[PDB]
Amino acid sequence: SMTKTSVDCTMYICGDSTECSNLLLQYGSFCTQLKRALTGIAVEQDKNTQEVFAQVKQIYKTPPIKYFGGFNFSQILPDPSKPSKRSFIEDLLFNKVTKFKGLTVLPPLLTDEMIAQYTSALLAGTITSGWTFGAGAALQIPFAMQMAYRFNGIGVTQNVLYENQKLIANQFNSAIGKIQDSLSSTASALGKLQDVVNHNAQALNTLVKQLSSKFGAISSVLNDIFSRLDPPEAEVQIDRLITGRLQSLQTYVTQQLIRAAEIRASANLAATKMSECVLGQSKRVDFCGKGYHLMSFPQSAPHGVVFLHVTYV
Amino acid sequence: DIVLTQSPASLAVSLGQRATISCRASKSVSASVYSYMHWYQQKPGQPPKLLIYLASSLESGVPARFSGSGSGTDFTLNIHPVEEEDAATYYCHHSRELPPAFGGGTKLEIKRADAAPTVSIFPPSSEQLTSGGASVVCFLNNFYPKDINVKWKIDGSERQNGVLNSWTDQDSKDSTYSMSSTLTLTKDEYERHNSYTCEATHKTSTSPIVKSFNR
Amino acid sequence: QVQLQQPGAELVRPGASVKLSCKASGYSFTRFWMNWVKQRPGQGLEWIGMIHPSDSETRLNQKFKDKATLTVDKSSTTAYMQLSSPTSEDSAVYYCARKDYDYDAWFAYWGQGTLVTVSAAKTTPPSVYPLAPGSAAQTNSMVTLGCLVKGYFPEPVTVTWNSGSLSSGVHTFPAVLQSDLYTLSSSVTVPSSTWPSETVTCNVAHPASSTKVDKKI
Amino acid sequence: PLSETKCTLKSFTVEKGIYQTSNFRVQPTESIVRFPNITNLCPFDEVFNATRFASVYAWNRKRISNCVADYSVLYNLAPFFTFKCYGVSPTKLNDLCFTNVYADSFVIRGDEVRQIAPGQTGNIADYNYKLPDDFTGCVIAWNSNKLDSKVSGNYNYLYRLFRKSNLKPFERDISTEIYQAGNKPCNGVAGFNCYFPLRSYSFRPTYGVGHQPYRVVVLSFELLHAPATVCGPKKSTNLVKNKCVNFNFNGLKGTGVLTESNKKFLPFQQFGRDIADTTDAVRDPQTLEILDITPCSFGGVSVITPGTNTSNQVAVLYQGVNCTEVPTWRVYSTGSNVFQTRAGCLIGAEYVNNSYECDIPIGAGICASYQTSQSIIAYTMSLGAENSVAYSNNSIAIPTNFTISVTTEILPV
Repeated sequence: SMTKTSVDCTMYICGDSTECSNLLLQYGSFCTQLKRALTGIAVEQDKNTQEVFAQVKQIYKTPPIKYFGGFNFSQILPDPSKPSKRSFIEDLLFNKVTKFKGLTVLPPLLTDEMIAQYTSALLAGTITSGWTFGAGAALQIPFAMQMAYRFNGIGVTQNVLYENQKLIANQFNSAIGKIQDSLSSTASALGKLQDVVNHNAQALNTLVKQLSSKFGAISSVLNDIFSRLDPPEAEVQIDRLITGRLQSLQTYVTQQLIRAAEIRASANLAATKMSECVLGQSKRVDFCGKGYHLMSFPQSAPHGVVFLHVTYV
Repeated sequence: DIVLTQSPASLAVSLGQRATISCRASKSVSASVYSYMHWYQQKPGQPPKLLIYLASSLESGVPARFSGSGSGTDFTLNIHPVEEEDAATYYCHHSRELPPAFGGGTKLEIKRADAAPTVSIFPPSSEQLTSGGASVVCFLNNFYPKDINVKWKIDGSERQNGVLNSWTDQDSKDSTYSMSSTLTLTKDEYERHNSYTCEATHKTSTSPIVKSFNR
Repeated sequence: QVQLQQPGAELVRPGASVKLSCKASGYSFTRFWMNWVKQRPGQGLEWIGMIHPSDSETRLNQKFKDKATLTVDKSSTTAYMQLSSPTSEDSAVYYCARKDYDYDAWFAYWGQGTLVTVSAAKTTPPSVYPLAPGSAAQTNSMVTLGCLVKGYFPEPVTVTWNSGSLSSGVHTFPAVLQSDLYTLSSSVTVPSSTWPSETVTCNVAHPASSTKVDKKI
Repeated sequence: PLSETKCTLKSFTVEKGIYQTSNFRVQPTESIVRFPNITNLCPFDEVFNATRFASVYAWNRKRISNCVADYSVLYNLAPFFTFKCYGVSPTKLNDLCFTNVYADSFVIRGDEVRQIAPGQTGNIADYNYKLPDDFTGCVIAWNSNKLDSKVSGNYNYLYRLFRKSNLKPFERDISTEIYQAGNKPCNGVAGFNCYFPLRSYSFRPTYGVGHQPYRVVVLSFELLHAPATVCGPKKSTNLVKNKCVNFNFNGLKGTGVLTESNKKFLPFQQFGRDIADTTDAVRDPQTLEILDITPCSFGGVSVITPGTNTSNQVAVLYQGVNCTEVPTWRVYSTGSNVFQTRAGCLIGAEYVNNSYECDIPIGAGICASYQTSQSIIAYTMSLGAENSVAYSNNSIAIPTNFTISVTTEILPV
C-alpha cells in the first residue's frame, strides 16, 4: 500500500479571497475530476490491505505449552508482555522505515496492531495446523509428519527427515538468527519500502514549492495582485495564475494514478505469494524462493509484508 | 499554566529604605525580546491600577519611585523611597500561557516607632435602653503595632462573653492602627452591675490602662 | 475618558442565578475584549473568564466551567456576567477590565467594584444608636464621640459624620457577622471649641433598603 | 447534512457509504491596520507647483520619504491634463504602500509625449529618457501652454537629439561634448562631419497641438524592496490577538491569528516566511514588536449516512480538527454524541463497546454501521471468531465427512 492523500482546490489555489472563488466556478468540472480520482485511489488502497494481510477470517493462536520439535519459533511469534503485539523480527522492521494549504494525509483503515493480528493468526496455522487451514476447517497436524509433506512434494522420502532431526535443528535455528543479524546492520534490504515513503515525500513537497512561483503573473500572492492592479487588469493575471496552479494539480494526480497501477501490480503479486507460498506447498522455481520450496513465514512491515522463505538447498 | 508564588506574605519597610518583593514563575515568560509581567497596586476599597508594563518601563501617571527589574523566572520589584501612602497589596500577572493566572499577593507596611493607645469607654444611650438592650463599647485608637489585648472586667470579675473585635488596615497619614470592642448585655444585667472596666495590654506600657465609669 | 461602571452590591440566595452589569463608554464596544476578575479577601485575585463581544465567543477557566455564563449586549455597549448556583466560597468582589492589546496584554481600565454576598438572609434596615461618654474628667482638650450601627444586611453600609462635613479625624471599622447580622462602630475626635458650637449626629445611609437614619448624639 | 450530500454529488438519491462534502469556513470579524504615527506631511507640492523646472537631459530628482501624503487632491480632485499609471492601480494609490518616490520634472512637446511608456523607441525614448519593463509608477502631465509659452519661442530649456550610444535609464547627461561623426576634429564647434546635439524647443502659441508644451512629472514607485515610509492615512487601530481576523500589515495582507514569538529575529526584519514561503511572522510598524501569524480555516467535512430508502440519519465526521475549541449547522455540535478518533471528532454516532462486522468504513480501526429506534453506531471492526486448539505429538485430525462447495468469481475482460 501507499500513503492515502486528499487535495482540495479551494485552500491550495485560492488565498481565501472572494475574487478567486468567483473565477474558480467558471472553470467548472476541473476540480470535480481531481477529487473523484484521489477518492478512487484511497478506496483501492484499503482493498490492497484486505486481499494481502488477511487471507482467512478465522483467528488462530498458539498453545501455552510449546513443544516445537527442536526449533526456536519465539523470534517470529509476537510478545505477549508488550502492549502492542510484535515479534522480535518486526521490532527491527518497524524502526528502519521512517500542511496548511489544504493537503490532508488520510489515516489508514487498518491499524498496525490489527495487521500483526492477521500475521499472528497465519503463523499459528503454519506452525501447528499446517497447510490445511486455508481449505475448509483447520486440521490438527503433529510436527513430525508435518515436515514429511514438504519433502514428499519435492521427491524426498521420509528416511531423510527422521535421522537428521539433530542436524536439521542446528541448521534451521542458526538460519533464522542470520536474518536478525543482517537486518540490524544493513538497512538497504528494507529500502524498497523506503522508496515508497520517498516517492510520497517528493510528491507532497511538489505542491508546496509551486505556490512560491509566480507562474507568469506579476506576483505569486493573490492579495498582491487584486490590490495592486485594476479589477479589469486583475482578471488577466489571476486567470494565468489559476491555470498554472491547475496544471500543477494535473501533474500530481496523474503521477499518483500511474504509481497506483504499479503498487496494485505489486499487491497482486504479494497476495499471490500469501495464497500460494504461505498457505500451502508450491512446486514453483524462483517464486517462493530459490531452490525447493518448504514453507513461508510472513512478517508485517510498514506498507508491505516481509517474506521469509525456507528453502531446501 | 504558570503558577506565581510571592515571598514573603507581609513586609515592613521603614521610611527611607528600599523594598524588594519577588514574584517567582514556574516557567520562563521570556519571548519575542520582551517577557510578560505586570505589577498591580490595589488599595482597600479601591480598584487596582496599572503600574509597570514589560518590567523595563513606567506608565505615565505613576511616580518614579515604583520600578522593577529581573530576567528569567526571578523578577524584582524595586520601590524606593518608601512613603506612607504606598501601603497596599501588590499583584503580579503573566499573559504568556493560556489560560492566564494571578499572583498570591504581598502586603507592604511601614515600620515606625511604637505609640501608646488612647482608651475611652462609652456608656450606652437611653434609646437602646428603651428597646431593652445595652451595648458597652470601648474605643482604642492610635497605636502601633497591631498586637494588643482588650480585657473586660465587670465589677472586678473578668467576663469575655460577647466581645466583638474589629481591626483596620494602616492609615495613610497617621500610619497607625485602631481596634474597637463591643460588649452587649441586657437591661436587667445593666442595673445589677456598676463598674465597667476597659483595659488595654500594649508592649509600651507594663501596667494596663484603666478607664472606667460608674453607673 | 473611558470608565467602566458597575453597581455597588448584589444580593442572591444559593441555588439561584445572579446577573452583573459592566458599562463601557468613550470607546467602541466591539474593538476590545472584556475580562472578569474575582477578588476574595485574603486569597487574592482570581480569573473568571474572557469573552470576545463581537463574535460572542468565551474563554473560561477549567475550575470555573459551567458556573459562569458570559453574554454581551452590543446595542447598549454593556457587558454582562451570569453566574449559575453560587456557593458560600463564591462570595467575593467582582471586577471588569478592558484589555488593550499591543504586544503584551495589560489591564488598562477598571470598574467601580461589585460585592456579591451569597446567603439566604433577608434585607434588614439598620438600627442606629448614639454613643456618648456622658461626663468628662478634664484630662484632654478634645472631645471624643461615636456612633453604633447594628442590625443590618447586606454589608457595606454608608456611615457619614454630619452628612460628610468632617473628612478628618474619623475612623471606619469593619463589620462582624453575628447571627446573620452585621455590627460596626465609628469614632471621631473634635476639639472643645467645636462641640458646644456644632451638634455631631449619626448619618447612616443603607443603600440596599433605601433607609436613612438620623440620630443625634 | 443529508442535503449537503446531494449538493456535492449532484444526484437526487444518496447510496450507502461515506462521502466527502466540504471544508471549514471561519469568517473573519475585525480588521487590523498598524501604522506608525508621523506628524510630517510630504512636500510633493514643491515639485508640482513650481514655475521653473529642469529639462530632459538633466532633471531635478527629489527624494520624498518618512512622511504622510494625500493623493485625493492629486488623483480624485483632478485639474490635470493627463494622469496615467502602468503597474499600480490608480484608484488604490491612497491604499498601497511603497518605500520612496522619485519625481522627474521635465517638459516635452505634445508630438513627443507618445513615446513615454515602457519599451518605446524615439528621440527622447532612446538617447534621453527610457522606461524599463520592470518600471513601476505613474505619469502625471499638465498643460503649460497658457503660461510657459512665448511668442518668439522659449529658449530657456534645451533637449538632446544626438548621442553616440544608447543611454542607460535614470541617468543625467551633463556633457557638453560635440558629437563627432567623421574623423575631422570638431574643436568644440559645429562643422564638417560635426553635429550640434543639444537643440532648443519649438514652443509657440501659434502652432498646433503637437508643439504645445506639457509639464510632465513621472513618479517612480518601489514595491517590497524595503519597509514602507510614505504610505497614506488609511486607519490606525489596536491589535486583536488569538482571533481569526483579516490582517493588513504595512500593505501586506493575510488571514490568521496573532501569537507569541519565541524565536530570535533580526531587528531590521519586516516579516519572515515559513517552509511554504508564506508569512508566518510579522513585525509591528509602529514600535518594534513581533507577533507570529498562524493561518485559519483548516479541516474538511465528511458525512456518514445510509441510503435514502432507509432513514434520514446522517453522522458527521470531522477530519483532523479537535472539537474542544468548537458549516452553519450548529445542532450536532451540542455534544454527548462526541467520540474521539485518530482522524478527528465523530459526532452524530453513539459509541458501543461490542465488536461486530461493519459496512461503512471510517478509519484508524473505528468503523460504523447501521444497527438497532435505530441509529448509527460506531465500534471496532471484528477479526472473526477466536478458536483455541490444543496441539500435541500424539493427536491428528483426519476428516470423515465430505462436501462439495461451488463459488463464483467474476473477472472483467
